[PDB]
Amino acid sequence: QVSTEFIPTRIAILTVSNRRGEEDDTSGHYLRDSAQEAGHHVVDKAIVKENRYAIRAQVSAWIASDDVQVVLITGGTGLTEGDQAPEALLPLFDREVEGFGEVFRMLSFEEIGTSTLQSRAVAGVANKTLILAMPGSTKACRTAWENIIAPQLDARTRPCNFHPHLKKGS
Amino acid sequence: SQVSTEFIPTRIAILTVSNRRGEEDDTSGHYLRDSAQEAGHHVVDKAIVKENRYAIRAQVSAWIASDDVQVVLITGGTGLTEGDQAPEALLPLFDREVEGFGEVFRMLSFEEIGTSTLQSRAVAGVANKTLILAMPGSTKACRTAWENIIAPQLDARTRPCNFHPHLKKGS
Repeated sequence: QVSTEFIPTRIAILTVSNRRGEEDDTSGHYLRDSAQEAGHHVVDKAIVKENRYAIRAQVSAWIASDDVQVVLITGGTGLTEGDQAPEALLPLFDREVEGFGEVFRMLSFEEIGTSTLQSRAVAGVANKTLILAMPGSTKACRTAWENIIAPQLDARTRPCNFHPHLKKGS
Repeated sequence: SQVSTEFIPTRIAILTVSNRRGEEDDTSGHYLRDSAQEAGHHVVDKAIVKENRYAIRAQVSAWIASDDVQVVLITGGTGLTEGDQAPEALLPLFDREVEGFGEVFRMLSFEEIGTSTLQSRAVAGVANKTLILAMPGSTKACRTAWENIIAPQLDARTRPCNFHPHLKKGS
């Protein structure tokens, strides 16, 4: 249930962008730096285009892996044709974690108001791999990381958190 | 529409879904590989995975997204128990279902093996212009599917129409 100690988790980070490469992947860099600073282990990282098959390929590999416990995705949750992260990912879930999108939208409403409507953040679990998909904006990633994700990936957080139920290595 | 005068090879990946069988035991996958090669197609990849939806999704997703794989042939895991996961793995990955494959296969199978046909759930779909055909683990079932359904539809010469015009173009 609740650990006396912090327990590093193994995290993979996906950026979904048509144009950004590693050089200007500001949100992916933020997430990687923030995860490492908190003491987690970023075991893999990729950037893919706004393509549902590319996303499914990379996320399916991490879902099936022995080592990846958490997947963070940034980008592709918007409302236009090319935004495909929810379309890609929802079919891969065993269960949806409805609380992630809801709390994210609640906290975002406070920070950016009605613009919260323009994103479709979503989370789920597949093969005991937690999948968290958030907007491409670094500001959004910060809100999600600081206020939702980091707390829930800390095995000490009360009354409960993800740790006990993440995929065991092996 | 669209019929070719010449045979045009397709690029095929073959998946066997089995807990126990390794390559030496893999009669159906060998059958599909050999039949595809004999017909002139190129088998560009082959894998064996356990009866695990995630392993199936990882491999089939890689092939869907690939530049080269136009057709995925899967054998195994279409039965009616808890451990058979091929349809459950695959259906969520499809853009569209190819309803005629399962239906024609079941017609042919009922004639061949009778009511035992009910014990399998053959299914096909397309994803990213990649044709995915999932058939039972038995070699007899693979022969019936290949000879009477799949080979003709993968032959660009087949009238009145076939898959060729619409499979994923190479880069």
